[PDB]
Amino acid sequence: PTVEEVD
Amino acid sequence: ETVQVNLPVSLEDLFVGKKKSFKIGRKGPHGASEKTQIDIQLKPGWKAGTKITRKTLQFVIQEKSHPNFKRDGDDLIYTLPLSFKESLLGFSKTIQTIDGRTLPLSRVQPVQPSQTSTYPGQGMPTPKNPSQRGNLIVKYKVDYPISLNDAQKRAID
Amino acid sequence: ETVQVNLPVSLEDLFVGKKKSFKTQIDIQLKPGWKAGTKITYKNKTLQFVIQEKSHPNFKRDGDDLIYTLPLSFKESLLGFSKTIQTIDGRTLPLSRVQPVQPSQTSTYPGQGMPTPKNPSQRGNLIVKYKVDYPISLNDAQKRAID
Repeated sequence: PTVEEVD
Repeated sequence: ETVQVNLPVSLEDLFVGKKKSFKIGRKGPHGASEKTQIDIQLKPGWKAGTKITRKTLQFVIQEKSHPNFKRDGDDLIYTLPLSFKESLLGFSKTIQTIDGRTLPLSRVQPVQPSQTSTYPGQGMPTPKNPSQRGNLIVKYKVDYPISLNDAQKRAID
Repeated sequence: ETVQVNLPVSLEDLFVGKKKSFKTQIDIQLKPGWKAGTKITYKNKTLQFVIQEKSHPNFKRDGDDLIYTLPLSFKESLLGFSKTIQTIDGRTLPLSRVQPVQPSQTSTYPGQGMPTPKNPSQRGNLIVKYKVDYPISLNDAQKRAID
């Protein structure tokens, strides 16, 4: 489980 | 090594094959807390599940839940809900197509509980040959009033 | 080698674990809750039986569940009804309602499905869907009434 960060 | 990561994009994003780009967290030199900016090139039509690919990450494009369309490969279905009345007498709503255009929907005749209307070339593009799109299907879903009053029942004749 | 054979059955058979039969004479004891494609290997040319479930008159299977679609008329989809339906095990089940039905609704009837793959003691539900025959055109009279 990584950290998803939209953009 | 390669680890799978899900990437929820939007039907609209996939539609235009936008250069969606985001930052993701990882480790770094001698144990750390990073966030590396990645660039994903979507392509008009890309179906979810597709994947584009120190450490190594496996990305799987994922279709966010659209508030109006339910996708079927290259077809797009829109479920226009209908009041009991406008279900037998007619209605004149209006819907917004996947690409911004507004589409006038309208009847003056009863509609069958699942009766549909298909609009050619108005769906999602086809990955192989993208200059071709699937097509939009609009589904009428009639709404029944719960328990009905005396007048109501009497009237039904 | 090994040449598998298509073996058509009836949702009924698979239901009550029936012992079927049909140059040689074979005999298969259908376990309770076998679905399409359950392997039956009989050593010797090794014959293997692939299960096929013939279409069914009223039901459409979905896992441990059975799906039946009751056709209603316009009047009965709004004013209620009282129909029947022969369950898979044989008995008859009463389908009655007094309140209008959401054409798109689904009523669930527990233990009326098919025997689970684990312990046959358990059974999937029986799902009932509806096909309400709506008016096609309307007349001066009917119009006002709905209006």
